[PDB]
Amino acid sequence: MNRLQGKRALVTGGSRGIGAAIAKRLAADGADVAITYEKSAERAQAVVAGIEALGRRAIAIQADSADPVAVRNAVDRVAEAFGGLDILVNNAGIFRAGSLDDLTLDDIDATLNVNVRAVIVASQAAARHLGEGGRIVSTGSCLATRVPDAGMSLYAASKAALIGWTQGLARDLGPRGITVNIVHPGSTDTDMNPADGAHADAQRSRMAIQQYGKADDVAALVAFVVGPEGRSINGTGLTIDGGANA
Amino acid sequence: NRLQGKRALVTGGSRGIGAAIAKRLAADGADVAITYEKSAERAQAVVAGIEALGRRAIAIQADSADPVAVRNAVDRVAEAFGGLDILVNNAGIFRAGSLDDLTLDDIDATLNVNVRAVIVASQAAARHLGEGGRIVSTGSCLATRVPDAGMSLYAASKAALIGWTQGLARDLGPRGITVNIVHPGSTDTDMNPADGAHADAQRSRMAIQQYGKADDVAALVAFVVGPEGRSINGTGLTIDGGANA
Amino acid sequence: NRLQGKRALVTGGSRGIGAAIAKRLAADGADVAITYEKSAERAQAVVAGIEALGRRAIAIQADSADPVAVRNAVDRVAEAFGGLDILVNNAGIFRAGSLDDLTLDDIDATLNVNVRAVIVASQAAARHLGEGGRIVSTGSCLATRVPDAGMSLYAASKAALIGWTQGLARDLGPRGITVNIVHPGSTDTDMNPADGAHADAQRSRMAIQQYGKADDVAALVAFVVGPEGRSINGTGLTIDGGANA
Amino acid sequence: NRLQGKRALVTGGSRGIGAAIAKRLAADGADVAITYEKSAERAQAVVAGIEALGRRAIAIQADSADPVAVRNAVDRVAEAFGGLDILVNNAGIFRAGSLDDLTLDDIDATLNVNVRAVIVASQAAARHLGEGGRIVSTGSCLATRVPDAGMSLYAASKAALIGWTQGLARDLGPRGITVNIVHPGSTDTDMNPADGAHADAQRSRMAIQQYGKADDVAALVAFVVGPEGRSINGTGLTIDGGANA
Ligand SMILES: NC(=O)c1ccc[n+]([C@@H]2O[C@H](COP(=O)([O-])OP(=O)(O)OC[C@H]3O[C@@H](n4cnc5c(N)ncnc54)[C@H](OP(=O)(O)O)[C@@H]3O)[C@@H](O)[C@H]2O)c1
Ligand SMILES: NC(=O)c1ccc[n+]([C@@H]2O[C@H](COP(=O)([O-])OP(=O)(O)OC[C@H]3O[C@@H](n4cnc5c(N)ncnc54)[C@H](OP(=O)(O)O)[C@@H]3O)[C@@H](O)[C@H]2O)c1
Ligand SMILES: NC(=O)c1ccc[n+]([C@@H]2O[C@H](COP(=O)([O-])OP(=O)(O)OC[C@H]3O[C@@H](n4cnc5c(N)ncnc54)[C@H](OP(=O)(O)O)[C@@H]3O)[C@@H](O)[C@H]2O)c1
Ligand SMILES: NC(=O)c1ccc[n+]([C@@H]2O[C@H](COP(=O)([O-])OP(=O)(O)OC[C@H]3O[C@@H](n4cnc5c(N)ncnc54)[C@H](OP(=O)(O)O)[C@@H]3O)[C@@H](O)[C@H]2O)c1
Repeated sequence: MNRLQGKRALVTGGSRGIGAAIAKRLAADGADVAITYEKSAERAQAVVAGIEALGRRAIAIQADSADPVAVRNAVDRVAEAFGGLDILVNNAGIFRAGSLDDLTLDDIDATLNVNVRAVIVASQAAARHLGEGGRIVSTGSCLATRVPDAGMSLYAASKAALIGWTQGLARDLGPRGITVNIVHPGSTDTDMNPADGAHADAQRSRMAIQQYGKADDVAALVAFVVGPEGRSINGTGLTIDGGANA
Repeated sequence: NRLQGKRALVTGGSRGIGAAIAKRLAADGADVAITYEKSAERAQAVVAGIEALGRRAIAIQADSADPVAVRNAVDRVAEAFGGLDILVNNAGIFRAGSLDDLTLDDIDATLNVNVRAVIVASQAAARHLGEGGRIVSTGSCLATRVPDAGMSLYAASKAALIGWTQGLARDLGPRGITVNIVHPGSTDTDMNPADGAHADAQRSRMAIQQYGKADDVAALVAFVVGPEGRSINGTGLTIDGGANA
Repeated sequence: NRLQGKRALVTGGSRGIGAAIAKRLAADGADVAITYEKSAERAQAVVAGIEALGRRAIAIQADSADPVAVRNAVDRVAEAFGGLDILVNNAGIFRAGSLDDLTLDDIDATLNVNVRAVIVASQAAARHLGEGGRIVSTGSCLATRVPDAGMSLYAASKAALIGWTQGLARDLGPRGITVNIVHPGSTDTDMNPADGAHADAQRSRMAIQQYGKADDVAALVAFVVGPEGRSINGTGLTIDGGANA
Repeated sequence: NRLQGKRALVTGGSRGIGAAIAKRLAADGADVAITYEKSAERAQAVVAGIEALGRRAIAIQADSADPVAVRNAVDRVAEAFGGLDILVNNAGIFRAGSLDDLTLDDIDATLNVNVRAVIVASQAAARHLGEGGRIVSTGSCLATRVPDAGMSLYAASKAALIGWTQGLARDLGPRGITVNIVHPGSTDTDMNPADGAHADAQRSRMAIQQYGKADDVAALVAFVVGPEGRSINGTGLTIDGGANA
């Protein structure tokens, strides 16, 4: 009777922000939910405790997205714990600020490893477990397709990479019945992008309706895509950005 | 109810995707008006089913090709329901034919029904919609990807709605009305039956080769115009089985 | 000559981007016809300059809003030149105004001139074009990205041409005719003067803040229709100073 | 000479599209450096041909997967030529294989060569480029449309360059340097031979079913970086025979 009755999900980067909202919403819709995190162990356990209080199974796994072995092992741990896997949400991500002149190799490698390679590795590992009706969603960005200012180029490249990955992976997994999609948030009130931050006025100015998005609304859209009326949504990008990309 | 008290107009709501949209908005709590061209009995059956849920519903005969009829239909719904919160521009036609055989009548009918009617209804709705109002149009996966011959006029008509949607989101931003487009792929309807002559070729283009359900297209429209869709704006949402991957 | 022996028609060739395209195709070797609506003096000056190069050239008054005039103009050029190799759909209008003030006349004029004329001329030209023929239309960076209010009808009309272009490339593929769209950004013309009141705002959207030259737009069109453009097909080429980045 | 006095670096210039670009920039008047990984004989033959035109040319073994080597290659060219005007990021790999079989070595090699090397070279070149400088990268029609299984890592690596290109155009706007991406479709090279096993399937996706010529891709790159390309910026130019229509 739950929209996600019996479903088994992993949300990377689920301790805070958009990922925590997604984890809570999938649980609210009926799924058992695992999350990964890098450092926020207390906050991750609190997400888990809240999901368990609903009567769901939940686990939090410390797994550095930059480490492909940790990512692959986290996916396998979820499938072992829950008996299988139905939903993967690749959400953990970083935004390294800086000018072109100042860009470091460490920032390039960190961004490509966390924002791109971890998505590829988790997707491949999840595909070993997912069956017909399984769902993969990744968190992109409105910046993947429209870059309004300087200082965003490395991040934009990392999110644009996920568009090609998503469309190709939908072809790879089509015969097995697994959909692959990307949700592109615009400005969304989180620790990465606080609505009271110094740059928030400029970000609101780009929107058609000038209001930061809610993480819970991004989560609602992810939950629709991975839910019982989302089966024909596949290989595509869904932008929730207040009209910034109009 | 997710759409408690909302007042909606779905053009071309007598059959197909539009009937599914009208039924879903009503199931979610909205009062729903539909237009139709000729299917008076089917339209009234849609209306009767919505009334049976306890909602208000009306069906207005209004030829999308006639811009006066379209504008009047929008105003008549606002009069009948007291206001208007949601406009879904869904009525559309697909005139089959080769480039060689393309007629002026087909060009005019397609542009008038699939484009001009959307512009006219959107403008009229903008005189009524308040803060939090929602406009959605039905596009097509063919608006951005055209796989074969014989689709060019139709693809042009749907691509036009992309520019309209993005610009209109800018126009209506200060008033707080979102404007979006939902692009179906192959969806089992009278226009595109899943047992039709072209249906194998259409399925072959998808990642998961099954025609879509009109009810799922309706579910996505209902999400966009609902209480968690306020930040979805100026954008296209494709539900096509992966055809455009 | 890059376009030695080629036979071209550029709609709206009396001034602006169209005149620049006409002059460049002629400079590259082509015989060139142009259409215009009212600017007989400026059209004749374009023709006289092309004739001074030694090419054939004609100017046809042909209202793009009249489908019969458009078809007949295409047929007249093919008859006069003995054939047709290149069609450039460039004539267009930009009706300024708010959504509230948008008139049915504005809607019809924009769809008729900016969309229907392109479809009609393309179909007419396809009766004359052969293997190696080329169709290009003038789009706009606004077709895919609309930054402000007041542009929605125009953006819709240019976005329509993307779907048309991609579908027509499929239609004409077996016959070896490419179909492409060039999307200018802010380009210094009577429609969009670089020293105008709103030109500062348009420059601010660009990466390099300088209006484009009509002659550079013409250079890109000339590349697409020339001897190294055969594999450019079904696509949009944007020349907008980075506005759409 | 359209590129009189210009000083260019083409990564992966020993074979294929890169060799064609290097040769075309030299034919247009530029001094040209190339990088290569292992084809020393081929690289020296490209250099010798350019020198026979009267231009300066150098070949540098520089593994794109090594960011220090990439940065050093850019600095070496700028030192040898006295400056730098044009950077073409062309070196790339396509690791064939299924999702099931994808290795971490494949993932790392593809991201290092196809993405990180472009970022590193672009940043290094920006220390030498001045007003009027040009950066172009070789993308792929697969960056935006993926028709089959087995392409997903590669498609991701080329899609990455679209976001890089648009963002870097913003970064380098105040300095007057344009940044663009040219997306070839099926182009007859060692990576994608026109008589290879998958070549029939690739031709079947096109509107005009013939593999592209590397020299035509080079001609389009040469246009973008030349004297009429100043307003082409932050954009993708696809040369794919209509595959992406
Ligand atoms: N907020 C926006 O406006 C916005 C807009 C567009 C896209 N996005 C994308 O949305 C996603 C979530 O962003 P957010 O705003 O919610 O960010 P956030 O507040 O910074 O939260 C980031 C989340 O990712 C986790 N994470 C980061 N690096 C990780 C690593 N190496 N290993 C494991 N987990 C890691 C964090 O774990 P810890 O708690 O342990 O640090 C946390 O759970 C990201 O992909 C971001 O790029 C955000
Ligand atoms: N089915 C697909 O695979 C597909 C895919 C992409 C996009 N679409 C789009 O989805 C929309 C609905 O398509 P559908 O498949 O549901 O089509 P359908 O089965 O042919 O239903 C068409 C609906 O539009 C109405 N309509 C058509 N022309 C009209 C006019 N001149 N005035 C008033 N109403 C008019 C019809 O009214 P009557 O009942 O009175 O005739 C009917 O309610 C269209 O915009 C279509 O282009 C469909
Ligand atoms: N300028 C820009 O910034 C810009 C940017 C993007 C796209 N565009 C597009 O580029 C194209 C050319 O624009 P432009 O800036 O060169 O404009 P322009 O200076 O206004 O010239 C318009 C041309 O189109 C002709 N024309 C207009 N309506 C016509 C009709 N009904 N019948 C026949 N010819 C007609 C005009 O003929 P008359 O001389 O007889 O009036 C003239 O030759 C248009 O499609 C426009 O939308 C322009
Ligand atoms: N061919 C097509 O159909 C097609 C279509 C779309 C995009 N592309 C792209 O076009 C570009 C050129 O492709 P192509 O078809 O000409 O390929 P190719 O025949 O395989 O030539 C590849 C070139 O890149 C160089 N290269 C590769 N890896 C390198 C590395 N680690 N360090 C330095 N140089 C390296 C090669 O050097 P060595 O000679 O030393 O090996 C060679 O010069 C690539 O980015 C490719 O992805 C090709």
